[PDB]
Amino acid sequence: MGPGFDFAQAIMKKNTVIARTEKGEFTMLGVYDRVAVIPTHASVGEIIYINDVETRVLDACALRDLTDTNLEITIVKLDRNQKFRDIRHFLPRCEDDYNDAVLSVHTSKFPNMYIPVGQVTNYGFLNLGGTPTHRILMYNFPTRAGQCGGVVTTTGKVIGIHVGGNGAQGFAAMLLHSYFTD
Ligand SMILES: C[C@H](NC(=O)C1CC1)c1cccnc1
Repeated sequence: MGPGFDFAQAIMKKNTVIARTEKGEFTMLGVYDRVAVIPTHASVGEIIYINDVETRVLDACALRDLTDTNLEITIVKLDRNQKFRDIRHFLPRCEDDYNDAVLSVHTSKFPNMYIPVGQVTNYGFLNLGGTPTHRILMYNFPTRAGQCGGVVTTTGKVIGIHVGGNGAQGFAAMLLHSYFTD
C-alpha cells in the first residue's frame, strides 16, 4: 500500500521459504548463500522441509549472547541447490528502536500476509515461554500462532524475526549484521 509494504514485499518475494519441522510450519528468512534463520523453538534437526522438499541441514546454531542468555535465533545452513540473494547490507549493526515497521508472514495458513505494527521498542529482556531471552523488540499488535518466523522490516532495514506474543504485544528477536560475518 506504501513504501514500507514495498520493502517488505521485496524481501518476501526473494528471501523467504516455508520451513517445516516437527514443531510446525514457519516463515524462514534466507540471508545469503544457503544460510537462513528461524526461531530456536522450531527445534531444527538433521532434516527440514523447505517449500515441501526434504532438505539436509548442514549446520544449525542456536545463538546465545556472551552472558550465555538465549537470543531465540537459530542460524541454519541448508543443503539446497540454490543461493539466496545476499541481504546482509540491510541488517542493522546495533540494537535500536524503530518507527513504522511491517511484520510479513508466508505459510500455508497465512500466505502473502503483511501487518503494519507501528513503533518498535528495544524491549531487551523477556521471559519468553519461561526462557530468559535478550535483544527482544516489542510492537503493540495482537499477533497470533502462525506468525513465528515472520520478518520485521522498516524501509531499508530487516530488523528481526517474530518469536512470540502475549495477546496484546508481539515480540521479535533482533537480527544484527555481526551474526552473519564469514
Ligand atoms: C530498492 C531495492 N531494495 C530492495 O531490494 C530491498 C528489499 C531489500 C534495491 C534495488 C537494487 C539494489 N539494492 C536494493
